[PDB]
Amino acid sequence: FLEVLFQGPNNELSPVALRQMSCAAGTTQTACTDDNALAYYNNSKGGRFVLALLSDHQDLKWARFPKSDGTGTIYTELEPPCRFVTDTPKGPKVKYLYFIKGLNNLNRGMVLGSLAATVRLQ
Amino acid sequence: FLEVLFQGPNNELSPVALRQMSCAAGTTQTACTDDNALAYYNNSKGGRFVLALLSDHQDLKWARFPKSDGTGTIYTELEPPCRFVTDTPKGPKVKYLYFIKGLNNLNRGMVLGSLAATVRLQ
Repeated sequence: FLEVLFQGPNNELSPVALRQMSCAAGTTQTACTDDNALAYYNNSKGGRFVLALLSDHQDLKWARFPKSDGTGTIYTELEPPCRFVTDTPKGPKVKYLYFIKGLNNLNRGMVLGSLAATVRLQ
Repeated sequence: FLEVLFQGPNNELSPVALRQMSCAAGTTQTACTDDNALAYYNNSKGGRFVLALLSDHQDLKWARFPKSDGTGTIYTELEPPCRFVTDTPKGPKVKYLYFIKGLNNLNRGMVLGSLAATVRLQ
């Protein structure tokens, strides 16, 4: 379970869990059927603020998240993939890291430095 | 020893050690006498690219690094401090995190997410 420390003004930084849940990505909103990736997020003013998708496919383009109210669903658009490989039982794998479109430059960093040591485990 | 994964184009990300060395910070370039903080860096095109300073003082403002040639010295300017506290033998401490002035918004993030789990160890 990844983390990232959050800055509570007056310049006070404090460790905040980098959450993960499974989701149904695809090339099309429509092609979003079964779950194929993992979503990394934080709950922001508006509950649930996903940042990146970790997946075994590099084919993805959109992600599907049913609203945290049971109201409807939210379809977020993905950026191009980021390939890297980590040791996995049954063989090492190339996981693709998808940064949600428009993902902040700091947030962008935040994750990259947050799971950096995770990818390095051999 | 902290880390951060580095992106080698064609979108390939790869774990890269987030290095640390001690340094002599102070309020003045001049006041930079004995070592009082730890510097986090990466070797970039121009060897040695420090990003942040971890220190027990919140008084710092400048840092001193003798050139990686034995030529001279480089005085980098620090940004305002970032207080947080972590468990330490002999009592928990408030360490101050100083981001070098002009530190990129991604690099900014990179470190924050890189030592996030480090600060959370109780």
